[PDB]
Amino acid sequence: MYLSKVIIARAWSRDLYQLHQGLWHDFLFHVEKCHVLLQSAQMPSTAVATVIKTQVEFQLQVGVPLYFRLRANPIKTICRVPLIKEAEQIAWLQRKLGNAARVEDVHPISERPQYGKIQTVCFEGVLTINDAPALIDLVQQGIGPAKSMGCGLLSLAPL
RNA sequence: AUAAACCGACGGUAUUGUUCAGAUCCUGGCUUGCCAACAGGAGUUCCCCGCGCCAGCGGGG
Repeated sequence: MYLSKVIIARAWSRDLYQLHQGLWHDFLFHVEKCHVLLQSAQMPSTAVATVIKTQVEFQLQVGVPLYFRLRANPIKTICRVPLIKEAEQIAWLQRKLGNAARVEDVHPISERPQYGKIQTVCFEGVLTINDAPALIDLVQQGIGPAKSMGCGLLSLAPL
């Protein structure tokens, strides 16, 4: 797996839809500022997508505390309507995390809407590793819908 | 097609050389920006799709 720092020329970075194409020329990305973090199965440089820096497969361990950040699209369905309640969001997060890890503490930041509409929510907090390999697959696959719209990328950090 | 008509005012040419504006000079004394305050409310998201008990859950844009 490859962890990267990618810059996508402002000309390209006009709308959300244009974003995944530039990096394509699946994988996972999260917008930092267009500044972007790129998690890819292959090593990532186009004139439309310059690469500042790029390879990692973590050892990890069981029962280990880690900081985490994740943009996601928590929604219901009766159209994919957003989950606005703080309780629903935190419950949503632990659910989709399954048995990979438990949510010790988390702050759900109801991000500003992006453009059909996409209501993103950034979950920040700390986890402890319950199922180590199941956590990796969750990272390498992403979490939630609108995964190509910057959502779904789970970032992890020690303490 | 008129005291009109036709119809040059023309030619040559350094304004030059010299020259401190200069000495003296606090802008200065006085002066709360101050009193009140949950960031909370609100599930619209327009598609394709897969699996349902039809309630709702997923993967691709």
